[PDB]
Amino acid sequence: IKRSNVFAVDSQIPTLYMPQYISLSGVMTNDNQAIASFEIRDQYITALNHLVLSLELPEVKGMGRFGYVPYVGYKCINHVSISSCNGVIWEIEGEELYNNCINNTIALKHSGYSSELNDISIGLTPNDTIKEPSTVYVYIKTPFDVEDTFSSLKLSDSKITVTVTFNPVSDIVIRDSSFDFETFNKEFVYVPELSFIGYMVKNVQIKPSFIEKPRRVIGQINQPTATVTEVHAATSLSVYTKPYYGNTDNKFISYPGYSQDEKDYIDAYVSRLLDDLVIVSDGPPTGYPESAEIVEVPEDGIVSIQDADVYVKIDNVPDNMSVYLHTNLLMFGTRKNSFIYNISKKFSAITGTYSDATKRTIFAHISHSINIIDTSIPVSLWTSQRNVYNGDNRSAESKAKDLFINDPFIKGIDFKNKTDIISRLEVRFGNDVLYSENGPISRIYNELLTKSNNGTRTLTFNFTPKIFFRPTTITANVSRGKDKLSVRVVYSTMDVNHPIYYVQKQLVVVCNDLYKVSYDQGVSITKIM
Amino acid sequence: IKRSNVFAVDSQIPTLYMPQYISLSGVMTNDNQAIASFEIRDQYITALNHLVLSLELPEVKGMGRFGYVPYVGYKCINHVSISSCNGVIWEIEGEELYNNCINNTIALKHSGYSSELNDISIGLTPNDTIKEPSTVYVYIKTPFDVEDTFSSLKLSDSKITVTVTFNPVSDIVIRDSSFDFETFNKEFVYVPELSFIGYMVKNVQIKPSFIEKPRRVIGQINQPTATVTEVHAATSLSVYTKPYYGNTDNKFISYPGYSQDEKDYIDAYVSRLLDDLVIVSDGPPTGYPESAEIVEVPEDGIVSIQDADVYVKIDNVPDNMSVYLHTNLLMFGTRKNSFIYNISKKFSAITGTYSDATKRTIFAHISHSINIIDTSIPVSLWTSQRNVYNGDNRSAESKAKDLFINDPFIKGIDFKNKTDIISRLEVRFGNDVLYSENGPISRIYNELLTKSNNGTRTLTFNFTPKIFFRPTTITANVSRGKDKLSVRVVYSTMDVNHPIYYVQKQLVVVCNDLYKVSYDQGVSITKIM
Amino acid sequence: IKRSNVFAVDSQIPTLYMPQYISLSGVMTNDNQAIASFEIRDQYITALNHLVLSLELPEVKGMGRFGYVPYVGYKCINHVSISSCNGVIWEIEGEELYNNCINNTIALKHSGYSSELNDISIGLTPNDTIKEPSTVYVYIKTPFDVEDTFSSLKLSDSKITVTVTFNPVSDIVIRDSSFDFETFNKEFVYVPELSFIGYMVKNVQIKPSFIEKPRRVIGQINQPTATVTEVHAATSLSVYTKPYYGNTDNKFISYPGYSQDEKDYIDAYVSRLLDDLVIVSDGPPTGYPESAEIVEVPEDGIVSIQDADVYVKIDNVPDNMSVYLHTNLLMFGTRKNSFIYNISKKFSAITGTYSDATKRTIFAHISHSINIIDTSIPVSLWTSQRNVYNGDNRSAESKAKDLFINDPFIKGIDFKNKTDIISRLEVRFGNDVLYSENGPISRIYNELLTKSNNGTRTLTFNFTPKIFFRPTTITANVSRGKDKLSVRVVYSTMDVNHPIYYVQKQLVVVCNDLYKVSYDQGVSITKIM
Repeated sequence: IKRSNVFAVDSQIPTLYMPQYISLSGVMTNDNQAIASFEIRDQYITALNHLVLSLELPEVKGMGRFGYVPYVGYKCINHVSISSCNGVIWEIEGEELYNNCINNTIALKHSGYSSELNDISIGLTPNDTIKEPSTVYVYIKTPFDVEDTFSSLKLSDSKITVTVTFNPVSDIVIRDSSFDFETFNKEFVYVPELSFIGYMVKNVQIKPSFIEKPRRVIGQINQPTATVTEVHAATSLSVYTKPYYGNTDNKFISYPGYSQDEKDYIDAYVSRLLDDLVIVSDGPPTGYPESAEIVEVPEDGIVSIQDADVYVKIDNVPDNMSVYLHTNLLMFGTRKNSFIYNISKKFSAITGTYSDATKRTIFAHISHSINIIDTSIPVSLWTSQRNVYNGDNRSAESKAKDLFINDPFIKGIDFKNKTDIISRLEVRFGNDVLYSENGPISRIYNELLTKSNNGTRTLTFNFTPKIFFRPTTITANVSRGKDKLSVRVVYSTMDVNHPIYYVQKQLVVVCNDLYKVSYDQGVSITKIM
Repeated sequence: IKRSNVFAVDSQIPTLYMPQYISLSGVMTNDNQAIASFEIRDQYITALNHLVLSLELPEVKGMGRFGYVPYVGYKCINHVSISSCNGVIWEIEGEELYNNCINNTIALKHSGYSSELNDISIGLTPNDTIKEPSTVYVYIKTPFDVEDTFSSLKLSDSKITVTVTFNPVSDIVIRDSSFDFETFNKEFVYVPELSFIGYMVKNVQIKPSFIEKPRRVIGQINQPTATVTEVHAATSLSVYTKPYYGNTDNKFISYPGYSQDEKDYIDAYVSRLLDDLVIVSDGPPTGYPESAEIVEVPEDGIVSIQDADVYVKIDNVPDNMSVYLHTNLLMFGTRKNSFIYNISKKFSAITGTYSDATKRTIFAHISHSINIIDTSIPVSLWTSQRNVYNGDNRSAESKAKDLFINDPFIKGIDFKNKTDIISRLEVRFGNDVLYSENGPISRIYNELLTKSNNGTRTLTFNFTPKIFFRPTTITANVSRGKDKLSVRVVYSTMDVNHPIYYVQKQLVVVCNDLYKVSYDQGVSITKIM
Repeated sequence: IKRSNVFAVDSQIPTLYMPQYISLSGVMTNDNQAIASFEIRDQYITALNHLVLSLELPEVKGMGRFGYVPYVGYKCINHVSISSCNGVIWEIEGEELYNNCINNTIALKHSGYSSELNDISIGLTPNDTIKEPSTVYVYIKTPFDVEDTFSSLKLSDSKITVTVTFNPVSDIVIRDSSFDFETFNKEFVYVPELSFIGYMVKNVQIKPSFIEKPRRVIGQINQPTATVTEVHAATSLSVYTKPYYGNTDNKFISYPGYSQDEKDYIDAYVSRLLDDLVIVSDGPPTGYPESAEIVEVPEDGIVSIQDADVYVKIDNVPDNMSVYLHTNLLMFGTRKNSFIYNISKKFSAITGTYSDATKRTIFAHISHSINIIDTSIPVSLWTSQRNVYNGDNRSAESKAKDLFINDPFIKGIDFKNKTDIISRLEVRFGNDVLYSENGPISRIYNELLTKSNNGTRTLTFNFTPKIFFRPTTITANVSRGKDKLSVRVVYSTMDVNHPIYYVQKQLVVVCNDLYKVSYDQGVSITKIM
């Protein structure tokens, strides 16, 4: 019995090298999209990987409510490209980069995720500081990071250029109307610095490698189809939907800030609704539109709103004041005398205590049925032409606290991507059906295999180890016409009298193509056919 | 100096294959245990792994309090078996499957763990919907998943059958007496679908492999011994205890629902006790049994309960009402005039405010010594024959809110498996002592080595990589009689006047046997001797 | 096309061995530092790894406030050494051991991290039990654990000695002045037990290996320099700063106990300040020093404190009482009529309700600007000679609740190591500059590469797999004088009128040297040159 020794190893002497952390400042150029270019030319840098982008956010002064989106560093990136003299080596969109890093909690934390950055801070005077200057770090994960020095990008005596395109500053900022965003936008400038790990290698022996480069296709607005052409060697395919808020002003009622659970979203929304829902006043409350229906709460504390009973009990109400309930705070309906969507009927029990000192109701326990979709409705959709009612019956004070939100990486139709609006998915390679499903079993598989919490519907064709094998791909057959991937979905049917029915959707299809990387005459890549 | 190249690899071309996600519907057969069978016969399916079971839970309508246990998908599974024409290939119990997946947070989340499923929802009218229809996904982790395609189950032109046995629906449901469980049970049916990843391989070269199959032995009620016979090649051995609630009605006072921390359990329990503990009333409170001792709280706010001082201060008590304290809410004792277990004496400070509108006391800060064992006591044990007192002096209203809980995967004597009731463990291989310990150092080691939070006392005999080596086992010596593993424990001594002393216990011993998998004449396994 | 089989393996038969868990009691010897020695001499133990130290903490009785620091098991360890007959094989400081385990959440949990151990418990009578006896487990991670049996420490027929030096018990205890620490210290004794996994190997074939041993250098108080000499083969270098609280009594105002988030620290601090900040009294509040400035809150609820407006609104104040605000609770300043640091001016809105029953103010919402540095100020620094004011104007009651905290593993100048006090870092190998940076990009890299949340500024020179290659090092050139590593930093500039400016700092430099491990004539190590 010849036995393999599992208590000792014969240590290999590795290639002689020395690593170094290297920072570079960029050249910035500019609706004038901001672009940073970083030039890497150094004869003693043989390979590199682990790119990190530094961004200095400035001091924010003035009046209004201002905050940064979570993961602001990732969300300010529109596009990243690595090139040489022979053309582009590897590139990615900001959405797909953020997708690839969504499971790296450390990287997400470094890119800007804290109370200081992401709470909605309030400025009271034109000289009040709303945010202090800060620095975020964006880990640009590339295929050259999977196996450390084995997968690194070798600079075969070539000059490597890294180009970063930035999103407009309105994408990364949550603000109210009181904040002077025009001035802020005129003054804001991205200040980037690029870091990487370089390797000074002694007598490097270079071999050709393989690289996967994502390619992204967005369908037209509300179409259930998208197609990616010229597919010859794909390792994976993923499909998801994005909301198109272009038909709105991008104003929402609430945003939970640094708290990012579904419960947190719902709590912020309910908190914003309670100030206009239950009113303690001397006589009929004033300052609400004519369409508002404010009723007094009887001695039994129960108000009926057409099949719905709301239980209101407030402590310490003065003897000259009564408790009032808003029975149609937000209303939606497409036909005049049919079903109505009423945000007031989603409450069952409201208790609290009136404060004589601050003249407010401090709410204690609330029983309600608000979900994430309601927190995700845009304010424009409550008052669209299709609504036969006056949708928004809130006070002017609460109307003034709505927030502009322009986050570019939102999936689905809600902030959490919690509702699945795809009820059937079909993929075709050429004309034949490659995959079909009704439930999200492919998303279950993507999450199980990548150990992620925010998976998408994904067909993965590669199950081999990463760089020590050539990746397994679905291969084209141009003779039989199998050279394109077509995706058709069936959207989940929503009620025509729910405002979320009118959020516009786009289908996104991402394809990972296989490329050969060769190192004769500098660095170059060729698409595998 | 010959140096190993650590900056380049020679990529191997792997076996030509194509993966595919495959779903199957089953054949259901039926105290009529429900059994689902899934048949896999497909000539182009060469291998498979990554089994996922889909379960559609129906709409739940009616009155009462209803909820699902956490991880309902895992808890509805009694047994899973994979077979071919030559017999069983691999099988497992539901408890051990859940044990093997306890460290996979993604899988646990997919099997049904959310507020919507696990809050105890309340139905008010016979047409109220308590739960909406939902789908859960149970990842059935098999030994064929450890190394992706290397460890996959090859179908040597054989038909593979997957059989799932389900637990009764009462195991996965938390309910009160007001819910119509008889009708619910008559109507509930499991609707399962089986998914796996199949591989269509071109010219597969098959080699024999090794597989570990768990074998489970449960000792008799309250015996400190269990033995597993016919042990010839075990890779690991684990020991834990389970509570036997068969001598009870399985009713408990509280359950925290979706919150699953120890603090959450304790908070739910204290919340259920406070409504009968402190009473604001006009005169001596009514509606309590004769054995209740309700005393008025003096001006200093301190009530003495035999060496115990409770500090009660309630704000806003009306002038016609007084504050009362329940001094023997739950009581236990075995001898008439000796030590008594009194749930009231476990409180030291109770403060709150009376609400005139809702006629309740809203409690603020509470100081207490309630632990997890108290939340884990069954209501039947408070009123057993051995209790010389009337144990339960609660109001009928609170008595009506007790929950039936029949969770099948509970370990220890509390819901969290927090108390260790094993004070000494001894394992014998044959007649010789193989292992001995007093503290839980083997559980510490199991958690450290498996990177788990819910480890058990485990002897692992294998420290070699998984599939690239033959596993290391403890080998039998039938000549010397070393062919069985005997386990004897010494239980921690509990006080005879604590009700948890009378919870019945079973010892569970799990043994992982090594099997050879061969592929001539289809798939077959043979026990290593 | 020769294809590598990725669906089958040729299983290797490994070395024949049998593992066993082994516990040992020690020999304890003793300002009399406690030292435990464990002797391992057993002919059938061929290798070992995975050391775990058991510690029994006793019952704590008496009066006062008492608690254990988080991770008490790690914090009681001063030094660990593994030796043979040829000298020390491997050793480490307690700080660096805890650093190496900071990312192992399971190990941190096992070493003592729970509400029961880490809440500040209160003893009321001299016989009250503050803490029950408990056992913690400290995983002593060694280089012999990285690759299981491949990296294990082989005992070439040698006797191995493990020696543990313990910190004084005052390092692991958080206490007030009311606790009798002199008696506690006279009675406390460490009771340790050592566990490891031993391997009984049949015909072991031993080969020489490599090991990295940390070496630690602490700079002098407040010097921005430190140097590690005799550096010939280092795999990594890390730099951080520690606070020196020797010029204080180590008393702080608050400690959050088991809650260990920055928000938790701030909340505990604000809670301790509110009792003296806002006072509901009949007339000017009494019991405060003469330097206190207590003003009555006007009808509009706004008090001005030199450019700062505090909004105070308390409900249910009796008609004979008024609301008062402490305008200089904690004050600091170095010049008589210049800038002042006033803890009262860091509040903007204070609301709450007075309780007539308990005669206290129960605070509801608070708006403030307290940060982690304020919670990290020592009480001695408020009343130093450099303060031209009476710094601490709190009541005697709150002064009596300050806690002694002597935690030995604190980094930076705050409890969370959140503020970076290093604005520039330079490393020199010999006289040449090896590395330079202004921001913490090296800490970003350390966290990204080690997947940690508490990284330090680190230069790592090794990117090769751990034990199957010889590690890559930065190599000395004694001819050119490159045989020492010098570190110089520039500290962040703090305001001279902030008390945190006067916390003393030490620079810590840790170097990982490469050693050869050989097994002829027992175990021995030699420093690589």
